[PDB]
Amino acid sequence: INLPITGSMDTAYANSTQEETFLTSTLCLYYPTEAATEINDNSWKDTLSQLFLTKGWPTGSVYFKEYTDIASFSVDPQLYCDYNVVLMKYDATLQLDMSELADLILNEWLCNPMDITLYYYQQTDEANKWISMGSSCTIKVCPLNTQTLGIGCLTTDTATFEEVATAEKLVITDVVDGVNHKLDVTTATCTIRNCKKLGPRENVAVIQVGGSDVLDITADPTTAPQTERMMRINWKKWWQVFYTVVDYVNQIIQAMSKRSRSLNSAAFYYRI
Amino acid sequence: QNYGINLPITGSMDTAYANSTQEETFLTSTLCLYYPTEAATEINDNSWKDTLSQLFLTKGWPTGSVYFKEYTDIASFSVDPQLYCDYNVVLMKYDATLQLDMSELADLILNEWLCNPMDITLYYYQQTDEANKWISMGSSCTIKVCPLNTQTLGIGCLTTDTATFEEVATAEKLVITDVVDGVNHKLDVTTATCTIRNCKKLGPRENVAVIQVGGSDVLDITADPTTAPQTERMMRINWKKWWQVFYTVVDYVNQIIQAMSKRSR
Amino acid sequence: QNYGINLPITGSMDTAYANSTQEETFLTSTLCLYYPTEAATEINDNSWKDTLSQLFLTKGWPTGSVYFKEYTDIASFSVDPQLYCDYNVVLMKYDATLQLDMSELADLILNEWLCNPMDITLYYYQQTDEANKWISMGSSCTIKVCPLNTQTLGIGCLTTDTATFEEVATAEKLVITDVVDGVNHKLDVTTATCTIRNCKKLGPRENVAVIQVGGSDVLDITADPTTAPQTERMMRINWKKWWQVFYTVVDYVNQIIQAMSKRSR
Amino acid sequence: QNYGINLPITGSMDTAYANSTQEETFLTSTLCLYYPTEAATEINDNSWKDTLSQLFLTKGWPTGSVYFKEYTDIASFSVDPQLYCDYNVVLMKYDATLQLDMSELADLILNEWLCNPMDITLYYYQQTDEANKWISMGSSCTIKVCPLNTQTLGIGCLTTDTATFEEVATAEKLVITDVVDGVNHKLDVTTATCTIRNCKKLGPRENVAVIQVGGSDVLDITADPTTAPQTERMMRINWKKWWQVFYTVVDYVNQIIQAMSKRSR
Amino acid sequence: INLPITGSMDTAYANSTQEETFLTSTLCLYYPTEAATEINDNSWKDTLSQLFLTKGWPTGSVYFKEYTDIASFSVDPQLYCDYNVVLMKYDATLQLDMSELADLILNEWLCNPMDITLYYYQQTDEANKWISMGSSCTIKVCPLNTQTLGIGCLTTDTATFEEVATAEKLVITDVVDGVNHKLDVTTATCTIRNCKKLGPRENVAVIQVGGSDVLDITADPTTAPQTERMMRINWKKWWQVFYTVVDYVNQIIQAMSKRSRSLNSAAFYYRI
Amino acid sequence: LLGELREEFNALSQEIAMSQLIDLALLPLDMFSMFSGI
Ligand SMILES: *[C@@H]1O[C@H](CO)[C@@H](O)[C@H](O)[C@H]1NC(C)=O
Ligand SMILES: *[C@@H]1O[C@H](CO)[C@@H](O)[C@H](O)[C@H]1NC(C)=O
Ligand SMILES: *[C@@H]1O[C@H](CO)[C@@H](O)[C@H](O)[C@H]1NC(C)=O
Ligand SMILES: *[C@@H]1O[C@H](CO)[C@@H](O)[C@H](O)[C@H]1NC(C)=O
Ligand SMILES: *[C@@H]1O[C@H](CO)[C@@H](O)[C@H](O)[C@H]1NC(C)=O
Ligand SMILES: [Ca+2]
Ligand SMILES: [Ca+2]
Ligand SMILES: [Ca+2]
Ligand SMILES: [Ca+2]
Ligand SMILES: [Ca+2]
Ligand SMILES: [Ca+2]
Ligand SMILES: [Ca+2]
Ligand SMILES: [Ca+2]
Ligand SMILES: [Ca+2]
Ligand SMILES: [Ca+2]
Ligand SMILES: [Ca+2]
Ligand SMILES: [Ca+2]
Ligand SMILES: [Ca+2]
Ligand SMILES: [Ca+2]
Ligand SMILES: [Ca+2]
Repeated sequence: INLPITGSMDTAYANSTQEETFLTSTLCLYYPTEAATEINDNSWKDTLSQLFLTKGWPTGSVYFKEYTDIASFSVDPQLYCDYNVVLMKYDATLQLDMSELADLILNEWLCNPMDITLYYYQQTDEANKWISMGSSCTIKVCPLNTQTLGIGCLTTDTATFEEVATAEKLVITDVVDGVNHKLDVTTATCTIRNCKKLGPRENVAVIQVGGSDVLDITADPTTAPQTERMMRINWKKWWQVFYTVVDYVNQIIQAMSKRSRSLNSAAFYYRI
Repeated sequence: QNYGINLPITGSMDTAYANSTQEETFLTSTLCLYYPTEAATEINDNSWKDTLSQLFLTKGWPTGSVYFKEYTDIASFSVDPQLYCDYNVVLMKYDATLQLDMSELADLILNEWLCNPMDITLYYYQQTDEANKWISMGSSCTIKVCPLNTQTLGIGCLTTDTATFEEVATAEKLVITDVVDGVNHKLDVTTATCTIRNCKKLGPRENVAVIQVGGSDVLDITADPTTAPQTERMMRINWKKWWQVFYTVVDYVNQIIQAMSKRSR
Repeated sequence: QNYGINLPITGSMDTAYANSTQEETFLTSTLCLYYPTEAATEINDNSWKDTLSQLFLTKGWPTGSVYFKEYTDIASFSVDPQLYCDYNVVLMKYDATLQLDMSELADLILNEWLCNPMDITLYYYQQTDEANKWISMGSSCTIKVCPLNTQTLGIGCLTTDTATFEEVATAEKLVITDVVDGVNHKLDVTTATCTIRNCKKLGPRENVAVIQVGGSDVLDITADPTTAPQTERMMRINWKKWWQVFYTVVDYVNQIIQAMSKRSR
Repeated sequence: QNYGINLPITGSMDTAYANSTQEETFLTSTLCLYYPTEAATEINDNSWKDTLSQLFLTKGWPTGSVYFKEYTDIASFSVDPQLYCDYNVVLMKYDATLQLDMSELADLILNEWLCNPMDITLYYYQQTDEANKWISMGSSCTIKVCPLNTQTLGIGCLTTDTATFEEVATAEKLVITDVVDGVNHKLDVTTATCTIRNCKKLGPRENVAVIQVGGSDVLDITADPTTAPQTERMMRINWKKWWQVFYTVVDYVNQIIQAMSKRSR
Repeated sequence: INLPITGSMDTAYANSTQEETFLTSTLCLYYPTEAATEINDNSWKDTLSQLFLTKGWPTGSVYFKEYTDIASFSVDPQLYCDYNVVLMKYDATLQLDMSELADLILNEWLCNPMDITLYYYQQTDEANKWISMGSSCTIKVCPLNTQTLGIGCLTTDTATFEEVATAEKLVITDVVDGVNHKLDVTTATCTIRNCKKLGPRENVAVIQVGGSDVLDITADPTTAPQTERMMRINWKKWWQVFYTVVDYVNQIIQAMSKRSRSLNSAAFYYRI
Repeated sequence: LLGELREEFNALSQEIAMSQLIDLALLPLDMFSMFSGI
């Protein structure tokens, strides 16, 4: 709504919305199969629910959704909850994969599809990128000139293109903004969409269960920001991790904030 | 440009009616038809899509704004319908054996749902108001419910003997379940094949327009058996062919876009 | 001279800064470094202690005020650390496989704890606020906990079958356990080898300074995962020789002693 | 047009913003990238330099202003790094076994050093302030140091027996040595293979920009362990290829050049 | 600093900066192998050190630098000292070499590189010359007329060029300022750079140990100046020369002044 | 390949003077006069 807001400074602080946002909201943890395996129990979910019930979160409000691995989760994350917590392990090989996962879930995207064989697309601003998901996306790019001819590449020979992605389940390609590129992609396995980044998704919350903070949300190498809903833990077990989560969940939900844009079950808005 | 707030609006009655937005929204928006494989079968033409696009060109819509998206059957379309366009039209055939299925499809796509997940195994859920329902999708769903009493025991069903439960669905691709609102229910569902979500019904989705190409109007969008409404974007047609239907749609698309309004969310 | 009492104290803003306590605190205080066996092994000298003391002498610290106290390993040091010196420094090696151990060591020494005993067999303990934790020292601690409901029954475990308990520690020399705050836990520990105390966290210990000789800063002092702070007495260095490390420490000892502040108790 | 003089500058707060220097400073300046051999190896192309130059052409940097200067390894680049350009970008791979080498490199290039020569055989030197150090370059430097008392006698080392000296480096292609500032040291170096220079750290060279392509930020520029700062021109990327890295550098070169400022010396 | 300076004439002269500039500066002698040869000693450096220690220059301030040949020194001199002195033997067969060396180190140069094959260079003013360094620089040049054709030469035939140098280690080429010259140079063994001359270098002091003054710093045969940091000695030995230098070092440092432009270790600034 | 052209225009905006600009804004700078100094 484009209309303006007004207020004052004599008004008083109203009562606490905590202990009611729990009653009228839902929470959803996303943990790894490694945790369930280390635990080797069946009623740990009911245990965590009966624990949450003391902190206020009622029985039918908490949810646990397993994901086999970081990349498997990155492939089409179907986050549909009023509060999402994600626990993600550290791996120097999956550093970029779990930075792209962050860039995807933390932020809200407006995605338009792409027709590669029939058209050739470009980028406009510093927030219009190309996100490709699927089993294995092997993307190659050849920039072109004003008269539709290759620059350091051959428009026919795919082996002369510049391979930016080699066998990656989730790729977020940023290229030079202003020039037309031609793309070679494994359309039979992966789908690639030109997505503009909107404001942040305040509904999710990442927790790096392992090493130091490495996630670089903003693709420019000058900011390197550390947002509110990006926590870090050191671990040797998972029960201690879940107990820490439960004991400090009110802070997590105080650092999160229900969305404003719209209701949607996808991790990105689709508007053709 | 405030978001996530509701502010009072103002106006007047002296302002003049501005020029028409048709022939500008037709360019700055997108259109998406959904047709049945029976139509393409009866047609047997590989250029009907470009033909209809060139016909839309006369009515205003440019060439790269219209899309045709096939679907084999009403149920195979009801299974996870991911509608993402700016103006959606759906064609639907009449089949008394699919009355309730293609009424659930209508109640699903026409309306806008706020959907949270469900954990059958652990929790026993209940419906608060008349607009909280449980919608299940998948290849083949088999749902069985058991209400509970005040003391967490069954009422005509046993919390262990699943067979005692009451069967509301039998091998359905889409189900919309409304149960007595105010009692805790236990569920049994083959969750391997189907996913069930607890949804709340909100204001209608003004982006989609259903067109029943066949018999009389049976679609009861609202689950209460008192309204039985017929909305603006809920159309009916009599048919013996499909080229005539598509020509009708093309000639009366402006009426369709006048009966539809872009989303609010 | 009223001890044990806290009374309001006053001041002003017209006064002028007094002389430098530095160059006198060195003489009137004591220093105590904690280096690893690896360091003296790389050095392979029998007079490096007196060498560093003669060097310190140039910075002001007299001969019999500085002390060196070796430690075989990080866990063997964490097991009952007795830091009784008016200025303590610790050199800590980085290891990915020891991250939680060398973060618990930090949270245990950098902060001042008020610890009460704990009789597992006889009582059932809980936590009150976000600073009441359970600190377990010893050679090999294997801790298991079962949370309980209102009526002293189990929750996902059985109070008689120890195997049903939840394993939070597995053969660790130091653990700092935080559990949900407001529920009773029934514990099982190998109390022959490990002692567990119910400790509350007070304001920080400003008398000890940690120096991470290796990789990036990882020490999460705060049990709450949101903050992840980095205080003034948690320093970091990159190293290839321990002589270079010790020369750095000696050359910048004054900044360290400025980042540290004697105890109030 | 006074040179080597410093005088009071004056101004006001009503001035209009004069110009907008980007797209002119680019034309009238020169940029120089320093990439590793790993990148060209992964690329396997003989025209990628011209390609990147044509790309920069869009950003405004013309053809004969962008330069590339390969380097085999961090050590080979640290050996006498002759950075002579109006803007310098450096790509730097992460390796836990090279943290100190690639921190010394950062401390050397990022900062502007005033370096006098050193003659070890005759003279015994001492560091005056905290910004005075001894930087040794060459194929392989091996440094040993004996601090000395007031009567030019060793402390833990024998002036005649070099083996008694304390080793601070072992076949390093670049060392930056900081020792106790205020005592005279007798040195031993492989002078026939490597040269040591007594340097003083002035303010920072705003002409270079380091970009760690891999791991977390570890570069401890400041020798003292208390600050461990991180400037504007100390960047970090996560990578799995190099074409994406170069495209990112290109697309965000303007930010890099806003982070860099032409030299004052 | 474009801003101006103001002063007066009533102020009193301040105390002598001598006896402190020694402590806060360093001095570096450059001496030929002939000197160490005729000396035939190994402690002459410590002797001169302890002599400077009486003259007021402290122990860790003095440095010496053997240079095998005048040309070997001319090949990339690396001067980084707050005071530099250079003892230069006389040789009529090296007049132009040790005049070019003089013009190079006594003054301050701002240098850009030169790509002879990709470009054709020229001069702008009478101070924009081409200094070539290396082990054997054989240079040839063709001036081009108004219509990019050769004058007494051919753009294709290198034999027709005019050979300005012949197997030299340092050449300072000045040509007609305002015409485009094509070049041919032993780019493998020598690098040639287009340098503009700037305000002088008051940090060095040349001392010709032999015959009468010949050094023509100024490349035009109209000035023939003689500066203050260009000294001359008559010699039959070297120990007497070094004793002279020691006894009259204060005069040399009065004749010299620390640089003003910036810090650097070479005989010239590099600005691409 | 405007992203940089606009910035060049906004750098050249105020450097231009006012008196001479008003002196030049009264001239019929027809096609020849407008494309001659280019
Ligand atoms: C807000 O809190 C105060 C203090 O607990 C209480 O008196 C008041 O009733 C609360 N507000 C409402 C609307 O109940
Ligand atoms: C709408 O129609 C009127 C009447 O022809 C015309 O004056 C007006 O410009 C039109 N609106 C627009 C936006 O062109
Ligand atoms: C404190 O410092 C001042 C200034 O340096 C000095 O005059 C005074 O003597 C010092 N105080 C003492 C007790 O020495
Ligand atoms: C300058 O020299 C005079 C005479 O030797 C002496 O009296 C004076 O103290 C000196 N100046 C200073 C600042 O010491
Ligand atoms: C900015 O413009 C003024 C005149 O408009 C000019 O004198 C000045 O040199 C310009 N700034 C730069 C950095 O060239
Ligand atoms: Ca990836
Ligand atoms: Ca190529
Ligand atoms: Ca981009
Ligand atoms: Ca159905
Ligand atoms: Ca029954
Ligand atoms: Ca109901
Ligand atoms: Ca531990
Ligand atoms: Ca707690
Ligand atoms: Ca259990
Ligand atoms: Ca090194
Ligand atoms: Ca020794
Ligand atoms: Ca030092
Ligand atoms: Ca010569
Ligand atoms: Ca000729
Ligand atoms: Ca000339």
